[PDB]
Amino acid sequence: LTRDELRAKALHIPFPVEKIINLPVVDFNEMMSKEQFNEAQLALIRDIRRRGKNKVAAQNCRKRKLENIVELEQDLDHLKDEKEKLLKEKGENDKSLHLLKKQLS
Amino acid sequence: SLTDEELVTMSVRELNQHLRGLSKEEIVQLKQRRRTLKNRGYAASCRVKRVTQKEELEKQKAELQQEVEKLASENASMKLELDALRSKYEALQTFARTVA
DNA sequence: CACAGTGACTCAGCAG
DNA sequence: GCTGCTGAGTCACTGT
Repeated sequence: LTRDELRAKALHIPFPVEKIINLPVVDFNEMMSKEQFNEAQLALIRDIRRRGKNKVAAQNCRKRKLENIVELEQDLDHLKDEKEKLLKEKGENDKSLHLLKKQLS
Repeated sequence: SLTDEELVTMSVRELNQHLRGLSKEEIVQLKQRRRTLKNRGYAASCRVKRVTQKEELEKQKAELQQEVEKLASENASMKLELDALRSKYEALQTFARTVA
């Protein structure tokens, strides 16, 4: 039993914590409807929901941060390869032009 | 008392030199304050490291993108004039053959 | 109002 | 034990 589950239990929150967190808004409101909660119960429910949602955005935010550096590092690689492929093409273009310009002075 | 920056700078030996008028419980409290402030510095320098990594990577990616864009564009222009010159060289091919 | 994204702080916990 | 680090949860915002 997590600390969140104990507090909700101690305040007689009849809903499971997972349903407080993960349920969509319309379904959360439906579950919350027809309930005579007091301020303390309302506050703890909203605090459990906010912390629960924000905990996952924090992981996603950190996951995207690291993933973005991998994509940047790859971006770097491909550009250094494309630059080399482009310089190779420029060389064969410069050689063909020079050879034709030579044959005609 | 003591301030924040002063606690982080000193070591454990100097910290043992400032036990004037405190209980055993105030000892661990002050030690835990140092570890907390040290942890704040660790996390902060960790953030600065990753921000420096990202900015430096992005600034040097934004370069290479313009580098290959300028290269791709100029090669396109050059291969045009290069194809046109070879076309007229090939036109003089056929005319040189038509004479006897 | 709702919720997602994010810098800063915090702490647990691991490695050395 | 301490150090430095890092994943993770929480706060306090900002933005849609």
